[PDB]
Amino acid sequence: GARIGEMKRVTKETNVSVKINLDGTGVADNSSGIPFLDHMLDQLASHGLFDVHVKATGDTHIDDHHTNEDVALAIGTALLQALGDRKGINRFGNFSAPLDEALVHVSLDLSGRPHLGYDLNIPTQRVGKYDTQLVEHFFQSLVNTSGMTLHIRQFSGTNSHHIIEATFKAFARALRQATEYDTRR
Amino acid sequence: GARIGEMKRVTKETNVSVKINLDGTGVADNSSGIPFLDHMLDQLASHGLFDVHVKATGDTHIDDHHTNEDVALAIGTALLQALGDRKGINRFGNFSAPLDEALVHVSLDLSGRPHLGYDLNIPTQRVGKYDTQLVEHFFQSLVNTSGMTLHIRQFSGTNSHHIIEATFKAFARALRQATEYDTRR
Amino acid sequence: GARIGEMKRVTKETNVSVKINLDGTGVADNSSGIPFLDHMLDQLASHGLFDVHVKATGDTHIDDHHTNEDVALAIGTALLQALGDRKGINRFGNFSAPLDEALVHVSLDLSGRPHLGYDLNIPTQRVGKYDTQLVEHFFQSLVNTSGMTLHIRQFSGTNSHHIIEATFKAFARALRQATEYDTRR
Amino acid sequence: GARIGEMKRVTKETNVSVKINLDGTGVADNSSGIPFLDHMLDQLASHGLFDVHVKATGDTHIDDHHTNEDVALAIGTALLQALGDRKGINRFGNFSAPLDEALVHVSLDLSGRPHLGYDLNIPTQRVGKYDTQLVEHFFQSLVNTSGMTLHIRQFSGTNSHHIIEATFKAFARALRQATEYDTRR
Amino acid sequence: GARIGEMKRVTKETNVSVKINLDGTGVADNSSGIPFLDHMLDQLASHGLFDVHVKATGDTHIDDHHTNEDVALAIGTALLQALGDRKGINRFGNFSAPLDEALVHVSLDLSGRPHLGYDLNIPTQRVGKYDTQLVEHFFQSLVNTSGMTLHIRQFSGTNSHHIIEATFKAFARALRQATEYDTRR
Amino acid sequence: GARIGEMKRVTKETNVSVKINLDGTGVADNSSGIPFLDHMLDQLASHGLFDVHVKATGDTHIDDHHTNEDVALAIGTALLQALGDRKGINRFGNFSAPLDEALVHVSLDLSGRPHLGYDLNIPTQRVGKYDTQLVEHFFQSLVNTSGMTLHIRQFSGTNSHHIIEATFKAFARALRQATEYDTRR
Ligand SMILES: [Mn+2]
Ligand SMILES: [Mn+2]
Ligand SMILES: [Mn+2]
Ligand SMILES: [Mn+2]
Ligand SMILES: [Mn+2]
Ligand SMILES: [Mn+2]
Ligand SMILES: [Mn+2]
Ligand SMILES: [Mn+2]
Ligand SMILES: [Mn+2]
Ligand SMILES: [Mn+2]
Ligand SMILES: [Mn+2]
Ligand SMILES: [Mn+2]
Ligand SMILES: [Mn+2]
Ligand SMILES: [Mn+2]
Ligand code: NA
Ligand code: NA
Ligand code: NA
Repeated sequence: GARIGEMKRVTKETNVSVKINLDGTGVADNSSGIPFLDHMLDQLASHGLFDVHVKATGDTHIDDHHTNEDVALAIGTALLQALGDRKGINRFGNFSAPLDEALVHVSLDLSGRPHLGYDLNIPTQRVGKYDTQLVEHFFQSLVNTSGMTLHIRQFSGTNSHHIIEATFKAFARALRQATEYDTRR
Repeated sequence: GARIGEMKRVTKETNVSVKINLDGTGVADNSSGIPFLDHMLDQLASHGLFDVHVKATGDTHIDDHHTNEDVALAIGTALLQALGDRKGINRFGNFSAPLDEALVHVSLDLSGRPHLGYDLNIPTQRVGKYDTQLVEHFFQSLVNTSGMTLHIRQFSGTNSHHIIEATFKAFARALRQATEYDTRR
Repeated sequence: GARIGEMKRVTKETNVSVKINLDGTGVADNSSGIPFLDHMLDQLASHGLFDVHVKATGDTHIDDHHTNEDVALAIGTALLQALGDRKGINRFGNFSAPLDEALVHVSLDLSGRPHLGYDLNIPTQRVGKYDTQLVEHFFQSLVNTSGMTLHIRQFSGTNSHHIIEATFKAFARALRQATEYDTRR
Repeated sequence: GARIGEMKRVTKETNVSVKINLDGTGVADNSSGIPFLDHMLDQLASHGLFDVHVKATGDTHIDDHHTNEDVALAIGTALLQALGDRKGINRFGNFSAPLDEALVHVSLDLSGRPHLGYDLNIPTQRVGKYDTQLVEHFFQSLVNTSGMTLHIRQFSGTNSHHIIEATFKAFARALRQATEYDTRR
Repeated sequence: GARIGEMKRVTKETNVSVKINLDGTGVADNSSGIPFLDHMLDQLASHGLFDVHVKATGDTHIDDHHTNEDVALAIGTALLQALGDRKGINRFGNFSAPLDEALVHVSLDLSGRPHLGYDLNIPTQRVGKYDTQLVEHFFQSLVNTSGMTLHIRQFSGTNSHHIIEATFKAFARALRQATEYDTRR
Repeated sequence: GARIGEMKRVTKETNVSVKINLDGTGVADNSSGIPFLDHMLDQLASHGLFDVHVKATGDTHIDDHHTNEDVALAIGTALLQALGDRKGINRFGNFSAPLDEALVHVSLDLSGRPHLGYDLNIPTQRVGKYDTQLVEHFFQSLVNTSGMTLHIRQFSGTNSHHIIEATFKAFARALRQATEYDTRR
């Protein structure tokens, strides 16, 4: 059976629905209210081969912060539920993903203990309309509800879009590795 | 057949017995006379899926140095014997293992040529009763008798226990990769 | 209607049992297997007016790390259970506690989002047999399971025992304020 | 069917013939007119398990530059042709290869967009008769005709031969990974 | 006609008995109450070919300082008595002893004038339970009662046990050379 | 009962045959395919009074590296065989050899534990056709197969030929002292 986690949460500020299939085929279905975040969540599907369904509405007239945060929290919760007892999985994941001049390494452990190590140098404040401070907050919130150990280290990159997209590719491939089953155990 | 190496050696200072199964199931059986080293040798089993049997007695009333050294030498010798002609194996191993804020990369080659590259920053002198200088000596001695190329690089970490434990996890997973058989060749 | 939380957790490394009364009278009953942590948990009772009961055994022959962590994890969970729906409480707590030359400020929010801001300068590595790296790990683990926002800032201090004890007094008094009921709410 | 690419090109300066089998068994057949480059192309076969056939003649009486360049261009073209529509492959490759004191990480993406990130510190100007400036030009030209994203980062090394050879091992193993088929998709 | 010196001194703090044979065969019988010093005194015997017998009890419940000092004072006196009129001996001794990464040079003159030039950089405070400040005090006390000119210079070394042990190997070999007879004289 | 070691090793890269007599008369018979290494191996014979016989062919059309390494590896193994059980030997050797403006100290121990401490500053890249990076590789490979502790320290020198030759003279004289018998043992 496919490991599926879902979370729905409605607050005064946001309305969030997420479903994730750890054993998916790369189905991307992301409409967070934040177009650049949808593009990044798409990478999680096509590079991690997860099925990622995110539908969010929120107070984006204020800014994208609350939506960005609640989507990440909900994804963390869904990821945690889909993992179940976590028996038999690789648990650790590693990947360095280039995107042209950008190169980001992600190392993670599905440990049950939240920690974010974040070392990105994003040189512009907006990619499209997306506030680039929200990248760090996305991953911080995600590790907080999933209980993940997550390290993101930038080795190269000047274009903010490239840097952020490379981060999500490496994250997706590291998370795919960590969630996959260890054939020897 | 399982690739098993054993070494027994008795000196004036130490009495060392080691057995390693490269094709194990993660059986940990470590009583080196150094409780913190036993914990680290346990990681070698649970994360490398080796079967690791270490029984040592020694002149720990002086300090843990001679025991620490002779255990490492013996493990290196057992690892070398279990490897045999080394035909068909991956030979190289790579892994970055986080432990909370700690992150250590290990890259190794079962080359037949000993070399230790060691770049850890352990900020305290004792973890429990374990002298933290012995970590470097453990790996130096191990590479010396096994003929291993070994690189240990710390990217992150403040807690000495975390740093050392992350080193052993990454080592175990890199060594597992290097000792496993390459299915294409 | 006293707010009581309890947590038992047994692992291969530790056996931990904790009970905390947010509306206590300062009853301390702490036997963690780490005498200096017991002294600090006693401070939590007498300065926060909590009833704190901690009974733990663990692999202290390796070092104090696993016990220290699992005790803090359990206290964090017990604290979360005792808080219930969190209706009517002050939620925020603030206190600056001097201890002779030491002065530590604690600012915290029972927010549901874990974060530790930690800025202590403990100039020695051992207080008694207690590894001073474990202080930061204690609060980090506690915030992780309680979902607390916690900021610890040293304004003064040279004696390690003083710095750490001032931290626990300030934490105890800040948490007391936060868990107390807002009379206007 | 095996993914085979071939390129032949004759200019006033050079006569180049290359054939590559992405699904090979490690057959090395390299006679570029540059003995040290042949040794490096051999690594591509034995460590990448490609079948690599290179036969070049050229104006080496001037220097090795034109031959070095045209061999790399031709390899890039052959690699591109063998890849075809690139459906189903891993596409990304990662490897850190030690050679004694040397350690080089290679991260690559078969993206269709050429880019070389090159960070090697080769401390001598000649390895044998091979001008060490040609290493960078080899990879630059190769990425140019294959459309590859390629990052080469030196973490360690003092012997120029070791550094260069470690680069080619890591490249071969990263390229093997990138060209291999993803079993899940 | 073997040169044997012997000192016995009982104080409120320690009870010390030492016997040294300059023309010995390496018989070690050292029980100073300080295990690490015993290990070092054993090196004095096997590397200098002295017969070294040290028996001591002392207020080690305070620390090892008084025992360490009084043992060193007693050996120096015994060494002085064994040397007699010092006629015919080499008088000067020189040796550089490696111990793995450590390298210590000892140059000495059995001059009748005490002087210690001491240039060791011991990076940890305890080897086992042995306070590494006691190394300098040992040699300072020994030169004071023997009337020796002694220079100890560290050229290399990171492991504290190695540095100290290389120091005693080089001292023993330099002292052996200095106490041996000059055949032309 | 002369102590003689021999080693033949044939690889696809090199064909190496070495014979060494620890109790020789300085007979040199060196044809390694590297004329400058031959000159240095002649120094080993005349200054150490070893009989040194080296016959090698190899892929010197690539560069001198593989030949240089395999010759040193073989000499190290032959040296180890000739040493036998190592009973009665001095084991340690020390020598400072001037050559005009050059001055190099060699300190070594036939310990069974490989370590190279290497501190030479060779200011040119080629002595004749000999790549000066290969000097360090020669001694590193030799210590690895002989199990020698070896420290090489340049105190003076500007001419590369002088620096390297002084190194071989000091090494030859130090190894002679170490392999000679301790008359008192
Ligand atoms: Mn807000
Ligand atoms: Mn926020
Ligand atoms: Mn994009
Ligand atoms: Mn040692
Ligand atoms: Mn642990
Ligand atoms: Mn921990
Ligand atoms: Mn107190
Ligand atoms: Mn040109
Ligand atoms: Mn060009
Ligand atoms: Mn090579
Ligand atoms: Mn004193
Ligand atoms: Mn020792
Ligand atoms: Mn080499
Ligand atoms: Mn010459
Ligand atoms: Na979308
Ligand atoms: Na155990
Ligand atoms: Na060839």
